[PDB]
Amino acid sequence: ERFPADFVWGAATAAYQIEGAVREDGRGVSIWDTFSHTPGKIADGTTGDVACDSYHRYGEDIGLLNALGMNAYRFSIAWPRIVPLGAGPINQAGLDHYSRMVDALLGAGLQPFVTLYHWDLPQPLEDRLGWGSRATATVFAEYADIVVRQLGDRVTHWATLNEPWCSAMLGYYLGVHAPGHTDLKRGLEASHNLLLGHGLAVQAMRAAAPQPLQIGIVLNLTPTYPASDSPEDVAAARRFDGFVNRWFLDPLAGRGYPQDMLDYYGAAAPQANPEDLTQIAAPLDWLGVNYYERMRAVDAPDASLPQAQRLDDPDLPHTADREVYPEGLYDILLRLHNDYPFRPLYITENGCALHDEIAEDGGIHDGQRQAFFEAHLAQLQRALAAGVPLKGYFAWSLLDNFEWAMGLSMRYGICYTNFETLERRIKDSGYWLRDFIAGQ
Repeated sequence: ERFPADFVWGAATAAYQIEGAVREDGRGVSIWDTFSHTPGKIADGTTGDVACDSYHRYGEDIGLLNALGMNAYRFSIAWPRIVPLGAGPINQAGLDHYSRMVDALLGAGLQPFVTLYHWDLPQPLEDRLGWGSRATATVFAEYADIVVRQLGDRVTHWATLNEPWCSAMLGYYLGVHAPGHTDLKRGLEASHNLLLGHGLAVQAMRAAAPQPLQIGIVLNLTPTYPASDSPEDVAAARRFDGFVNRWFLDPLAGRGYPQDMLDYYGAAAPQANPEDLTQIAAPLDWLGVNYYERMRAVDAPDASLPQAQRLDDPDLPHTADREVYPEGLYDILLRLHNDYPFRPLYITENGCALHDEIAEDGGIHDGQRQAFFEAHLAQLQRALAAGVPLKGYFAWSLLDNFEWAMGLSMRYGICYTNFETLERRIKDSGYWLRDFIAGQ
């Protein structure tokens, strides 16, 4: 029942989801500014123009982290504030802002865990094909160099990318995220250039750092299970597992792209010369796992690639947007520990969305979210007992925020955000986490 004494306990956010202040202090335009201002792309007509106003109110966010007794904060730096043209001169005012914020976090006893790329690509780079162009990978590494030079005296733990599968597949193939393209070949090309950017950035950061850094990447991983043992359903599960998980894990581990997926994608697969694969496999100091859900797969030959459909289980709990399956967290961690070389591991996101409301008493009675945390934390204890080298846990999210294509309508916070007044309030599940952590 006890976690290690030095375990990292945090909450996580991303810059475009919380900051607002989209035109302040020289910030450039990102693909998400363009996309959210495009009619019909966001479910509720909202944008990130204001969001939680955390560019101005980060002190309130620090107050919440302190009230919860956390010891770390995972947040992202907005590339458009640092290099507004994507490739070009730096904006010193952007770096100064994050320097102050880091000092405020350290002054409060909170370790910063910084994500460099959490989806807010500068629009000028997208005008030159975005992640469809190798040049974007090069200039991403330049941005990483710039930020580490100025903040790496104080921040040791850095992640290059958050969820490249989403950036590539939701942004360039399925069209539901920015920039909103709908082309498989472009999505797979983007996946390669994201991984190449990661590898180039790791090398650049190590050369630029004023002290040794602990560099990782953050992947969303979905444990996949066949709905039956038929050859068709087992193959569907392998395809889905390749599509989401192995496509990214294998090249990072020095194993190339998985051959079964290369065969399946055929001519749409990217051209990956061996020089690139060597860069992609740059050694990492940790891996971040974002865990939300499993996939129970059935063969779906008429469906779109990867021709696998989810088989809902109505007997399991559901949140506002997902099925709850805590045991999948144990399964995926054991798989990583046994089958892949990455260690140590952090859970860089885990959380749930509910239709939260303020009750008459003023609290938010989010019992399902409390139960969600309790069940997932129990699975971490099981993983630790099996020898998995897990070093921390970050709840998604510190506060309700702009949840991408769902807008302000999907509340994932442990703190409730009133989007009209910008007041934050701790939900009951946040008080449960506070008290659980204090007991550790």
